[PDB]
Amino acid sequence: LPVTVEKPIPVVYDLGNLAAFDSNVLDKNDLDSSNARREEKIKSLTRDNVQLLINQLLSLPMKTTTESVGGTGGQSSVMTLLQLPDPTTDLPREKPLPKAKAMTKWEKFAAKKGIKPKERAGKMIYDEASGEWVPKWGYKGANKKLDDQWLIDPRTLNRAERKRLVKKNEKQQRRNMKN
Amino acid sequence: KCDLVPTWVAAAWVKHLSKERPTLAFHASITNSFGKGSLIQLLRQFSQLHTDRKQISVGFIGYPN
Amino acid sequence: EMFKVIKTGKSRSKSWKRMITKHTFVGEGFTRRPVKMERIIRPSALRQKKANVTHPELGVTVFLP
Amino acid sequence: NARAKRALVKREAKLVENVKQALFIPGQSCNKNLHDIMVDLSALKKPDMKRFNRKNDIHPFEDMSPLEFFSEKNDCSLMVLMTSSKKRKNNMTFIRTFGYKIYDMIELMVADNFKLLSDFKKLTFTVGLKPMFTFQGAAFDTHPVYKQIKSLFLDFFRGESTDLQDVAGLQHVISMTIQGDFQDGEPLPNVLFRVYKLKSYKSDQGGKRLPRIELVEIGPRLDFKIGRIHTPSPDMVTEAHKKPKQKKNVELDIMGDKLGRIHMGKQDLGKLQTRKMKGLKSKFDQG
Amino acid sequence: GTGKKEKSRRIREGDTKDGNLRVKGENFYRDSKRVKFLNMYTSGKEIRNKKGNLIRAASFQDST
Repeated sequence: LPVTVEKPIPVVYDLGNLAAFDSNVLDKNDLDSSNARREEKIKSLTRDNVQLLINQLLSLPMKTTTESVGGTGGQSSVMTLLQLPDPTTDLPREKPLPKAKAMTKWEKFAAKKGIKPKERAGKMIYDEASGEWVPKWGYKGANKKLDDQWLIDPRTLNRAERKRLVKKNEKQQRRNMKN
Repeated sequence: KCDLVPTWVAAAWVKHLSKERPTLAFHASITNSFGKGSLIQLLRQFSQLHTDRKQISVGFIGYPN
Repeated sequence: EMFKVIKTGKSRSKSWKRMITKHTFVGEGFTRRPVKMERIIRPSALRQKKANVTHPELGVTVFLP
Repeated sequence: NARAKRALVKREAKLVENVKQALFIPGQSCNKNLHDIMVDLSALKKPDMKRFNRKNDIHPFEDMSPLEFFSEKNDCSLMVLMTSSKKRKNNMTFIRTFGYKIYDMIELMVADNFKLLSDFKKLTFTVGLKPMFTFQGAAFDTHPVYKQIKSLFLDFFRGESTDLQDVAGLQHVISMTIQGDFQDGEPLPNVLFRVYKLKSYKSDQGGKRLPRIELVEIGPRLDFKIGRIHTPSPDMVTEAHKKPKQKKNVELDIMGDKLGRIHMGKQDLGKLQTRKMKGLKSKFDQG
Repeated sequence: GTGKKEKSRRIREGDTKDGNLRVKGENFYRDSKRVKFLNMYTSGKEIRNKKGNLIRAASFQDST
């Protein structure tokens, strides 16, 4: 029934990973495999550490919500969730930060010339002939008009020019990560 | 016109107006001013706060004289 | 038709400043940039803060910011 | 098909990195009991694990390339190697990769007194659950090998990092203690890994708020004899802790207003000379 | 002096590959964007020809 258990050296906490690091004095003669009171000793010691950890942890700030059960991706109104801090202990990352993506020559052009990047209004543009909104590109895009428009074949000429401009765009981009 | 009152009156007025609005004692004279440096520092901090806005305009308001 | 040309100078010889003749919503932290660097004039009278919006379904019109 | 495009994205580097998957590799010398510890410890890790099921001729201190290849092909960073020999009995070599090159070996041999999951009793418990850690022994904060093993086991078993925690899920603690305090020059006490399940009984000392908690041993009683260690190059360690990088006198006030504190200085009105004007001059006395 | 010709300055600060972009009045004292910004105080004047037609209208005046 005691819960306020203490020990001479204080315990540091990393509540972000739910860890408590003890730094008190341990004796070899209490822990080695000669001692058959080994497991009880270790269980008691780690019980004490867990007891302090939970004492700090339940005494955290904690948030509770008013959202119904059938909400979206969160906690329900009934359950009060402890709000954990960031992990104090510093641990090695898995991969280097993704900063390795470079900067291209179009961007230098757009920074020298007073270029402002376009707004993303959308794929659809007004086809003034047919009174519809036709997308610029993609599925029946407004650039695949001459392919089946009813007026050597000029249609194939457009298709070849357009396809080789696509080839050019890829050709230019694949030289940008050599920069 | 802070040079036309006793020192304690100026101090009392800055004490009482600072409770509402950050005030600054000042005696304006191109040769023998007082508070010129404090006002320069204050405006320069005000520019520091608006570093995103690259010109800061400071307008003066009061009675005519 | 949007923009009204404003002349400056003693002879009204410069004509770069532009004045919007239509109503504008100007934001919540707007300040007028200095007149020497101010091309697009948005007069304070034509700045609208609220518009009375009519709900089609509910049939009511309400003065909304 | 653009299913692959999603896979490359999930693998490639991120600002807030995913949970670190663990790979459990059995070497040529994987005896049955080592496969038992591997099953138990990997269970303690899952759902973030992969178990390879063939013998692998990998010696992690002579040719480190195959581990790098497996850390590439399986996105897993953490790895485990099953080895045993007349020199190193019931050995688990715990790998760590940064990028995909090696960040850490370590060589932990299991003493013969280990116990499995199946040697104990089990209560209600949920798999894939965030464990809480205790690390006894002062050497964890200071000693280089013990710092390495502490970071090793935290990084291994911390699972997914979170900021909001459900009190229902606080169901088991991982306990790791050093065999005993020691000085420099004495040989590196082996570390004791134990897993304990939590039980909370009411205790009316602090009130209804904080219960009294007592533990029940479940699972892998393990003792870890420390062996050879691969320490990361100091450049890799100083580059592996890069913060993702996502103000003076400016504070985000509650309710989200950017507020600037303005800081005017002193006003030494004593250095102000009031206008010595004719009224205040007592020389123009009257009377 | 060859060191104060504008081609020399372009060589010294490593902006030789940018000829297509270079505005008319760029010099040592004025970057390209400085030249464009100072062209503001002069702009707004439409260009008519001797025929009286519109080469182009003013900067923010357009009948389209």
